[PDB]
Amino acid sequence: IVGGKVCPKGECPWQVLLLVNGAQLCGGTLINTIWVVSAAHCFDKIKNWRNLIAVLGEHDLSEHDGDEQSRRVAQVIIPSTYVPGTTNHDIALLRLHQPVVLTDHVVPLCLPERTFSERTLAFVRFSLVSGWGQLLDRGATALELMVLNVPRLMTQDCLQQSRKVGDSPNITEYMFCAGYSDGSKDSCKGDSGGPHATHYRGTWYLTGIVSWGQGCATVGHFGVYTRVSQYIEWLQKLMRSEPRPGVLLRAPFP
Amino acid sequence: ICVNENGGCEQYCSDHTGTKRSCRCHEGYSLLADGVSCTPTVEYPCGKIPILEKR
Ligand SMILES: COc1ccc(-c2ccc(C(=O)N[C@H](CO)C(C)(C)C)cc2C(=O)O)c(C(=O)Nc2ccc(C(=N)N)cc2)n1
Ligand SMILES: COc1ccc(-c2ccc(C(=O)N[C@H](CO)C(C)(C)C)cc2C(=O)O)c(C(=O)Nc2ccc(C(=N)N)cc2)n1
Ligand SMILES: [Ca+2]
Repeated sequence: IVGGKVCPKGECPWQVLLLVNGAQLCGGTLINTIWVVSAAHCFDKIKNWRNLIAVLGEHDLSEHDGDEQSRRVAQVIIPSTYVPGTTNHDIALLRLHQPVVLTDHVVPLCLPERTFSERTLAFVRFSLVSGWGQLLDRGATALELMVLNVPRLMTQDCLQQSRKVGDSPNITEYMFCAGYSDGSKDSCKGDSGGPHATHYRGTWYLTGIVSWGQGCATVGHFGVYTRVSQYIEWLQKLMRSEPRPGVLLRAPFP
Repeated sequence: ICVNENGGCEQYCSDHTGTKRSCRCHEGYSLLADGVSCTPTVEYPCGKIPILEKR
């Protein structure tokens, strides 16, 4: 996270840390005791699926305070429409091997209904993005969980307000822009998979997933997030399914 | 009704045949007698921050 602040311990209780052989991989969002939403691109380079760990209740990476809960990942579900090495359909649904225990430090974020997310949540201007990603473009990552408030843009406005690059990914209907074009604030590498959480009448909801962007806080650019509202039905159906051997599961989308 | 101001619902909104509207709540919540508000039924409902809720 670039230009954010430390999320006070317990204020981002749905934040997940994903680890591969103990090393920082990506973020994620807890949506119930068993399920975590992350970005499909986080898993493009995974060789041994058994080395993937999800950590809940984490705050400061340099210390353990006993509020952390570690789980093995029993399943990584990715839409059939996602192509490794590309940006579209950047979502993954993770099944934890054993449920996490809900506590003051471990709470799921609400996965909203599609209609409510499209008709109401899509019009809330500001939403929170969080993670232990790079604090700066080409910089060191954060030791304490960071959080940033970002405004959402309509795709037409994002394209109008953005600098043209060339070989730049298209912003699809499965994405949205959020952030600032002045070089001050953005989500960054290592934040991928983490929540873009929207407040509405006292409750927080999952609206986006940190997905991609031109560098980090690059002048003339905005962060790009997976538009979670497009995947509600896909996610709900899979959460009702029985697990299958072999961690990686490609599931038809729609 | 649901298209404008979330049909007055705190959470989920369902339009019906005619001028009828049903508000609904996520799991771990129940709809109050006002037919719009949602109150937690569990200790750890989704989307609420316990340390901030406990003040
Ligand atoms: C948090 O704990 C650690 C522990 C060790 C390292 C680390 C530092 C230097 C190096 C490294 O390449 N060192 C060489 C000498 O072997 C230098 C020439 C840079 C000194 C390797 C690693 C590693 O992760 O294996 C790091 C660390 O910063 N690693 C790291 C790995 C990959 C990327 C990337 N994909 N761009 C970015 C950063 N972090
Ligand atoms: C869309 O597909 C991919 C594929 C891979 C990456 C990626 C590449 C290297 C690294 C990286 O350097 N990782 C090291 C360890 O290897 C960290 C120490 C930062 C975790 C991280 C990521 C990531 O997933 O965030 C990314 C990628 O860098 N994502 C990304 C997300 C948000 C922004 C922004 N809002 N400005 C910018 C970039 N995207
Ligand atoms: Ca486990």
